[PDB]
Amino acid sequence: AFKVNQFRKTLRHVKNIVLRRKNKERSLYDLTDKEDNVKPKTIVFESFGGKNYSDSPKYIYEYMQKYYPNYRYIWSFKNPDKNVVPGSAEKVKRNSAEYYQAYSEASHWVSNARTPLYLNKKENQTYIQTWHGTPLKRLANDMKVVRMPGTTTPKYKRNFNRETSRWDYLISPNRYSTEIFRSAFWMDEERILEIGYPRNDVLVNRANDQEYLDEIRTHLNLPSDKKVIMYAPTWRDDEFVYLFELKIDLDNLYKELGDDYVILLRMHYLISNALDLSGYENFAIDVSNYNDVSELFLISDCLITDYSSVMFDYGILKRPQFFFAYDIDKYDKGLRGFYMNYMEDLPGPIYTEPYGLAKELKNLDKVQQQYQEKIDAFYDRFCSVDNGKASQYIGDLIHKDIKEQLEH
Amino acid sequence: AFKVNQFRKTLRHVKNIVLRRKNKERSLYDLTDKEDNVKPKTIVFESFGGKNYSDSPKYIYEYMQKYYPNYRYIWSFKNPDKNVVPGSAEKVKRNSAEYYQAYSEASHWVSNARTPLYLNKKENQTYIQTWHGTPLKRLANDMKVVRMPGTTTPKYKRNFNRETSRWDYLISPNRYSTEIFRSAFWMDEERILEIGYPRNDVLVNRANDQEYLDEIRTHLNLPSDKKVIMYAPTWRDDEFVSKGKYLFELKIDLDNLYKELGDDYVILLRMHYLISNALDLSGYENFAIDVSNYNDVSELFLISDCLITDYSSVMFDYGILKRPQFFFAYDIDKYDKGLRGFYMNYMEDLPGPIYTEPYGLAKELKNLDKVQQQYQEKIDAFYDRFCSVDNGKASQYIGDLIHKDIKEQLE
Amino acid sequence: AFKVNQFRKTLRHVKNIVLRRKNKERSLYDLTDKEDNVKPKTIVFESFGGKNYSDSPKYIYEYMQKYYPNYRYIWSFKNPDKNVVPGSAEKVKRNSAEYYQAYSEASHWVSNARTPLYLNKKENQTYIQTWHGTPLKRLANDMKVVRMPGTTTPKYKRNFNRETSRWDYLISPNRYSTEIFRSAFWMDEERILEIGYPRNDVLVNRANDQEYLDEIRTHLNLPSDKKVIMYAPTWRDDEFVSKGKYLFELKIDLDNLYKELGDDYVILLRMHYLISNALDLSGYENFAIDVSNYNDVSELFLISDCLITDYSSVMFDYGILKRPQFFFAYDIDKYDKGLRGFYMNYMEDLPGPIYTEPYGLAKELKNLDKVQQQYQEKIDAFYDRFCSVDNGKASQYIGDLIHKDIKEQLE
Amino acid sequence: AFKVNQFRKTLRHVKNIVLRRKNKERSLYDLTDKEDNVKPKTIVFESFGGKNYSDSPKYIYEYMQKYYPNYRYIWSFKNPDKNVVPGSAEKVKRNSAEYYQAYSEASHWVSNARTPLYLNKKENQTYIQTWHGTPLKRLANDMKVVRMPGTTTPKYKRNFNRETSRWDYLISPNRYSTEIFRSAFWMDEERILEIGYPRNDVLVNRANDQEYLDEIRTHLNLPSDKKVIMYAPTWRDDEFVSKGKYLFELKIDLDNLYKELGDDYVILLRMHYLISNALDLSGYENFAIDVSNYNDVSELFLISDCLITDYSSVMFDYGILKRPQFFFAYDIDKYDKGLRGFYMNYMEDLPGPIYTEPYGLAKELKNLDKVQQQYQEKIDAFYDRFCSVDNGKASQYIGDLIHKDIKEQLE
Ligand SMILES: [Cl-]
Ligand SMILES: [Cl-]
Ligand SMILES: [Cl-]
Ligand SMILES: [Cl-]
Ligand SMILES: [Cl-]
Ligand SMILES: [Cl-]
Ligand SMILES: [Cl-]
Ligand SMILES: [Cl-]
Ligand SMILES: [Cl-]
Ligand SMILES: [Cl-]
Ligand SMILES: [Cl-]
Ligand SMILES: [Cl-]
Ligand SMILES: [Cl-]
Ligand SMILES: [Cl-]
Ligand SMILES: [Cl-]
Ligand SMILES: [Cl-]
Ligand SMILES: [Cl-]
Ligand SMILES: [Cl-]
Ligand SMILES: [Cl-]
Ligand SMILES: [Cl-]
Ligand SMILES: [Cl-]
Ligand SMILES: [Cl-]
Ligand SMILES: [Cl-]
Ligand SMILES: [Cl-]
Ligand SMILES: [Cl-]
Ligand SMILES: [Cl-]
Repeated sequence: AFKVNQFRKTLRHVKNIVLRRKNKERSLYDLTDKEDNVKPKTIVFESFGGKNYSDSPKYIYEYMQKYYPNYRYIWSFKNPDKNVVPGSAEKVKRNSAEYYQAYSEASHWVSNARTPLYLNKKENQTYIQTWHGTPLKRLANDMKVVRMPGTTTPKYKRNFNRETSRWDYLISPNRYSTEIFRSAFWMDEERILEIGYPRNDVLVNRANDQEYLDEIRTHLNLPSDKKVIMYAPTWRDDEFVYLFELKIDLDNLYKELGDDYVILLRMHYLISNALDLSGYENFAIDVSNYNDVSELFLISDCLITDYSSVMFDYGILKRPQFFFAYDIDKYDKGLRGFYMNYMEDLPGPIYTEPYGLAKELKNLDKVQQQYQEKIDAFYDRFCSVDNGKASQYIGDLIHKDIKEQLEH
Repeated sequence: AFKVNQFRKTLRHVKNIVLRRKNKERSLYDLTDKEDNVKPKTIVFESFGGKNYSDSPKYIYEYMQKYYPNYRYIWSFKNPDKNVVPGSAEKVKRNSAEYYQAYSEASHWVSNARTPLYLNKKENQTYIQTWHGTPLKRLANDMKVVRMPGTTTPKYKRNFNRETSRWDYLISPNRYSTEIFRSAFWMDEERILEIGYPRNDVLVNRANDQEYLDEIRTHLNLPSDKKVIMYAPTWRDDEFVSKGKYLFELKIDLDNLYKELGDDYVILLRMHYLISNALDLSGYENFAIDVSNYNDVSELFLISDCLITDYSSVMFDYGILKRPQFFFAYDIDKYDKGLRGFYMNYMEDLPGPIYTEPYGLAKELKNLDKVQQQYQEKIDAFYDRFCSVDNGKASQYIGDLIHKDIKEQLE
Repeated sequence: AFKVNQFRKTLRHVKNIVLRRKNKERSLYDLTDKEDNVKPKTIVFESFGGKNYSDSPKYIYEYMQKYYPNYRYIWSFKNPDKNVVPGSAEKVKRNSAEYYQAYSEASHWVSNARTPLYLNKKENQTYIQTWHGTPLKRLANDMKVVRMPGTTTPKYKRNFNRETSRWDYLISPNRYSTEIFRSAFWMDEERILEIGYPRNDVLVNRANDQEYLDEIRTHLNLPSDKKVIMYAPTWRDDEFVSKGKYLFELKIDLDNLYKELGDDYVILLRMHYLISNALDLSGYENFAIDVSNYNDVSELFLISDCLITDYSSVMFDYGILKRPQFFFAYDIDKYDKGLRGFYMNYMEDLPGPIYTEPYGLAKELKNLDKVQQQYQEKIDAFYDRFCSVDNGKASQYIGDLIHKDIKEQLE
Repeated sequence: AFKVNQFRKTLRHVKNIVLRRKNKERSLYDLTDKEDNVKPKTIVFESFGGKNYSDSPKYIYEYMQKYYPNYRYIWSFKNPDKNVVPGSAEKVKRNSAEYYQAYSEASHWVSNARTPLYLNKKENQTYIQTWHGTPLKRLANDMKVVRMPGTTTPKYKRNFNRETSRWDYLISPNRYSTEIFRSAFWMDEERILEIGYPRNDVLVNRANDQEYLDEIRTHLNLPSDKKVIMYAPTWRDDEFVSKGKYLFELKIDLDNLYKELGDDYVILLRMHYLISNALDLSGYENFAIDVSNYNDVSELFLISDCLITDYSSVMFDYGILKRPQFFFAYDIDKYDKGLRGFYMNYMEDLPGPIYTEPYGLAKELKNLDKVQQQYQEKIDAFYDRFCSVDNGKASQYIGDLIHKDIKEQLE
């Protein structure tokens, strides 16, 4: 009856304690984690590996505060002090003793991204994976190569699969996605919940509430008379080398669109602190660090992107979208590296140059009519499922889970 | 579920290993010892905590070598390279990696003294305890005080009890000892084997093997025409003085003995090791022979014409030969006056005279025939009580038990 | 790069953390206890190992509260929520994180009994020992035997020796105590402050404060016209029986006392706590009051017209008042015939008569003044020998000593 | 008192011991490996990771046997029982106690391929790397990508680089390989020994020893009146199918070759091991001889009138003989088209023609003498650029270097 796994965790924990390693917190938790540590009314939330108080976990958590305020709520953050969380939740810092206590104790884990494999998901706890968008580029199991530092394509997939098996529930936005998850994530369909993303709830429920639209606008200090264009290009390793002004030509957009529009730039953080918008105030508004992207969609009159899954979220609003695929050349030529037919059925025009994009923008209603058919077809395939009830569904499922647990 | 006893062991072993402690061998052993390390045909032996190749475990071993070569024999010593073992047995050194293996693998343990409590006797293993004498002085449970340093009487007894509980079998010499052992050792009688001491088999089987008697006599350069007195006093603490550089001459007075008996007798001094290498026998050569470091005490009984002792369990072993015995209790005052710190009534029923002074003793030794005649009935009765059990078949009974035990296992 | 002493502490703490041992608070403390933790203006107090807010630590503290309000005062108790401390002090529970902090952080330890060896008295810190009374019974080095379960006299003295070696200051009531301490506690005279007990201050400064005497008196609900006997016998194992449910009545004879003195006197019974809550005093209301739980014993002396005791260090305290004492040694024969297990000559030089029967004692009490006269000579001798030192200034001496120590550190 | 790295090893060894891992041999070695263990006259040989007794290390060893019979020579093998070693050397099995002793003790390591990074090449030891051939395919540093399971292109390169930094000496066959090694292996020219390969010594010294050419031939049961063609295609992943049971007959068309070359030739097939056990040479007996398992590839060369190959560094060894070579690249079009995945221009500067179909190859073979003359100019250029550096004295150079090293070390 020699417990060989126990013996390994002890050696490791002793090594950590003695060498003064920071992982001592982790090895202790690993030694001592029992099924018995779990309390049914403790729930943990984490989004994007602990960077933010945001999207789907945020809305799940906000719904649960309104209707079930007596459970113990915990949020996990890389830096708790820099994140404001409303309500009763306590914040824990990643990799701190309280972090491990929290995950050891919680009966439910809620998140939208992968959680670390050194955390143990007991048969005793329920891991709810919201994920973070309808896939466009291939991922997980569906990938061909991944020359990603430190890891082989197989060892990376081995690991991804290890994580997904721990997923008890996995939220889905659309049939297309479920079909994809089933393959890509190794998921059994039983475990999939095609209920839409909680983070898209506002896109259905609050799209007309003007007092709310007007709050979002003045918090960003937007001009009262101008329409809002949002630009959210994906990150490209290519363009890293003071950055060369955006490809989309701000100078030109200003001359072309300044009298009618303000444009919201949503860049990667690294592009955001290189961007110098002197000369563009009241026209070009850095919005990279804004906490809630769903609120940005709500106040946005059209959306420019290239190859991001945000197009599917935003498409719920049936507003116009443009695709500035300036580098579409480089991206594989006849790119089947995407799950869907990009050159054909997206809700808007593909421009490879920004100058004709600008003119087109000059009159939105023409575009809205011209791609109405294409917009609707897109709404019907990818958005024909968001009720606006998604936070309620998870929220209620968790409640009902933890009642059965407070009984036998 | 968390296995806490293992975790404690693991921590202990890590500590010893990092700190360069000698007991790392012990903690590795303790950590990994499983009921599965045990091989039925492996048998360990030690006597007197590994001082000797000797006593009852010696004779159990030499029996099994003759009729049971097939098995794996191990002997444990403090210093293996200083001990000669006949036959096939391997010899491990105490506290060494091989010592713990041996004790981990063995299905039988055979010894005559207490084995350490840090060794684990598994439900899997049979611990056979021969012990080492019919008791005279009250031991273990029956003691009243043990002002032994660092330890209290309760804790010393607690430890002794932990030990005897591990004894699967316990050898007994006579009904007297069985009663005593049942009490002092906390023994179940089911577990006591009244068979005699394997180490006293030769006192039954060989008293008259003249050629065997003579090997012994010549090994000790004993002069041919002389009778043989053995003197074996227990150790007295009162007597230790001066770093033990020089001891006052023995109270039995060798000088007087040489004058009185020097022509007819030779005298073998069996002393404690401290007295022995302090003894100066200059001027008593071929009369007084130090025999303290002699391997086999039984062999010395066989060639002895009488025994002189005071308070030792040896009187009980020698009693088998029915020869004369003298009790030189010079210090009997000191010993409590009318002391019942002795299981038997020392004052009434020993097989011989109590002499508090050595000169009367010497005169008596002049005529040995007269002493035999004089105390024959006291000798005969002492034989009937404490020595009427040895068939000289004890070594045999134990060996056959071991062999029968391991046959069952081999299925 | 890793020291062995830390590695040992480190392993122990892992053990306690994972095993959920309650000593986890202690292994953590043993780990992080650095000389740098010491805040010069922090002081800890504890009397009788934290049973109480009382005795000499209490008075050292009350004096410092008045004259040095701005230090961090900490009191340690077994059960802090059942203790009432006046002033600015915060209180900690034994063996809690705060307990260990306080002791790590303090520049000064103040107490009247041995404090645990797992606490670390660093070079940095000053440990002031007040002890708790002039010895009558032999203690520490001076005891001959200590048959106290689980330990040995040598290991008990070793440990006691360890504790006193950490006492930077030791208070002394008299030269007799000093001379005894220099031997019994392995102390240098250089470390003894012969200044008297802080707890005794009130006996010197307040015996004539009638308002104070009135508080104490009306607090106990004592009759107004009646004088006051106090009775405080030492504990005796010989008398504990029946799980302690019902005791045999006091050998002093309350009935007789009640008949003989019940109109002139009231008697305060100060008994061991086990005896106190077994005594049924029904029938003696307003005559014999149980006073065994009273917080403060010096106050009980102040209002007492005489003391009745037997073998107790209290006689040396009460003696400051130069009042009649009596000594009801009813078992005085049991106590060793000519027992020199006392430092003083009990049979002779004590302040009052020895009575073995209660009844002569009763008659004697009838007229206190006559007793004060007969023994005025002896009371004076006793006051000269044991009580002459008390300035009423003891708490001042300690409080100012501490104050002078922390002014230096403040650089 | 305890250093950090020793702790890490210590704990790793605990894990191996308790958990009965085979790697315990290794963890012990890591703990006990001291710069002191080294014995100046102990020298250790391994070739191709221990699969063989063979190429350069063999010849370095055979030379030092003849001339320095009095050193401790050790050879390392995966399975020592299956390898015959001439002379005095003792054998060791990889990952055994003896194996780790050998590398710890040796003042010199001789090898022809990467040795494991868990072995400690001390500042005390000299690690001579001969490697195993002039490159054609890019290696190490110069590889662009390597999607080879279990490792990443950067991790692969770090590990490789870690290993070559351990090389004190590295043998080069030619300047060409030197300009290459310098980059691919991160070498300092100071450490490269351009002497030629010892395995190629016989290519110079014995190309005429008929008694010797004959022994090889009569070992292989080769016909008397027939010339020898050798074929040595590199392994190709593509061609392995169906569990590797039945292969598709060689692309070279053996039936054709028989018809064409039979009455004058015999063809030595040197394939991958996996192909050798798949080839059914039934009915080609005495024409096509499987030579895949033959221990010495240079003996194979010495007796060959020409060599058919495709992409292999053996063309550079054969080149020393200035004999005709053919390049049967039936899949040259698969290989990158115009691939510079090669360090030389294949299409241009090799010593024979490139054929893509085997039928012209065969016709050409029919008249060796026309080919030798028609291509002499190319064969001589090849020999100059790649083969003009072997004096036949490489083995003696490396032997004499080791010797010089260990005369000094002897002090
Ligand atoms: Cl709960
Ligand atoms: Cl923080
Ligand atoms: Cl975004
Ligand atoms: Cl463990
Ligand atoms: Cl076996
Ligand atoms: Cl030895
Ligand atoms: Cl031997
Ligand atoms: Cl003598
Ligand atoms: Cl003996
Ligand atoms: Cl270090
Ligand atoms: Cl140290
Ligand atoms: Cl502890
Ligand atoms: Cl301070
Ligand atoms: Cl102050
Ligand atoms: Cl409390
Ligand atoms: Cl105390
Ligand atoms: Cl201390
Ligand atoms: Cl006292
Ligand atoms: Cl103690
Ligand atoms: Cl005095
Ligand atoms: Cl009473
Ligand atoms: Cl290892
Ligand atoms: Cl050497
Ligand atoms: Cl082998
Ligand atoms: Cl190395
Ligand atoms: Cl070249």
